[PDB]
Amino acid sequence: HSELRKLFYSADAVCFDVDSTVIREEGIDELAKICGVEDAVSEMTRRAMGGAVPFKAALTERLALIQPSREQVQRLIAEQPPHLTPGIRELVSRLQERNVQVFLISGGFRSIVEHVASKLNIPATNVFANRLKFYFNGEYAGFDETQPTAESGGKGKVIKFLKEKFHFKKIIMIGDGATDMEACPPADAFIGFGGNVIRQQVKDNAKWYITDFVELLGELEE
Amino acid sequence: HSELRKLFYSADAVCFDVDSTVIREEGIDELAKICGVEDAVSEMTRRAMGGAVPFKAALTERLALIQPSREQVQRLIAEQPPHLTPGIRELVSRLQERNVQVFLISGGFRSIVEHVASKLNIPATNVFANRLKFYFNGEYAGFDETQPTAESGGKGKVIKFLKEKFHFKKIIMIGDGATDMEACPPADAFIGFGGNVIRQQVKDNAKWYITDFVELLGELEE
Repeated sequence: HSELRKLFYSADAVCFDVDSTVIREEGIDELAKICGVEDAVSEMTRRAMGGAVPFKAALTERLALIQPSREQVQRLIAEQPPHLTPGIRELVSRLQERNVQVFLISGGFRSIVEHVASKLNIPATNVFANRLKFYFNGEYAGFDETQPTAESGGKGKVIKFLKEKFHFKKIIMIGDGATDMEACPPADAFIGFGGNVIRQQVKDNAKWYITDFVELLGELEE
Repeated sequence: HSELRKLFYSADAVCFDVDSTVIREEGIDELAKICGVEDAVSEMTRRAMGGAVPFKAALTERLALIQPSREQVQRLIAEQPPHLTPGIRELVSRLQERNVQVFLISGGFRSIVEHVASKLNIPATNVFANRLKFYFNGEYAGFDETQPTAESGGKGKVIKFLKEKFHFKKIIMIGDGATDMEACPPADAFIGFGGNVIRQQVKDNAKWYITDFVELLGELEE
């Protein structure tokens, strides 16, 4: 490697997804374990490796199986399961003094990915996670179907939604798997993360890879 | 009272309609007010006159403009704007005691009628109404579109489900409008109330019509 200094310098805006990337654990699964469907959803997710049934589809099932209450989601952010990864926190901290815009694009729910984006001074207007719906009686009522990250290609769309609006110069994407690596083309660049989860799909096969921000906080601290 | 004696006990169950009958106040017009959007609404309810039901979409437009929040309605419920009709907080009990099962029926949000029930000692299982949806933030999302009271003539689609399920063979519906009377052919005996609103299209055309409620309770007292 040699293009990690300038590459990460000529940047104008960078963004990464929450699940297993900016957060150690998985929102959906950490949200199911609170119920009793951990085993189900977890397998329901990993079985959804590639384009095997669009995202929107599997999202409803996996969610219909869960049926989370506002109370539940309100007490998760209370037991604050989302844990930041060893690096990230700072990596973006010093990235804000550089004016370089930072973003969060996860298949998760802002109901949560928003609390995460707080430990990091990232305004909510820079978050992109489908939303959860509830009844005044505090009971699962589905999710917002008009959310770009609700179905496949979602992540790579929100990015473009950003270029045809912010006219950026260098936009980088960092995910913990090809499950969203295919967004580099829309964007201006990508980095596969693997500190919490590897997956060959991104491991050996991915330009500018990485594992654990710390094990790259140096080339950055340089 | 000529032959109304048969009705009112010696019946089975009497489903009351809340808007304009069990409560003087309006279910939605009252909400559009705490939403800072009354008159805005008070002009949509104009050309959309009775007998003509674009409905559902008519309710979605009307709610689309109000956009209530779990908090906003919460503050309304906490302000208890609804005022039950004089002879109800007492007459409702005058049938339950006689082991008669009373039911509240509406198309104006369950978040309200539930308290209406709870403040009338009417079971929570005997309240059918529309359900609004909110986001974690509490913003407006929509409403249950499967709920019976969603589409036109739903007043009956339920008055009929309450039969194939509980069986009553003698159920009465207390209403004030043509939609309350329109559930009669599907239901049993219908009594029109007008202690809040008259609505000629149902007064001089529907059999059995009482002006006040106390002029029905203070009768079987001797």
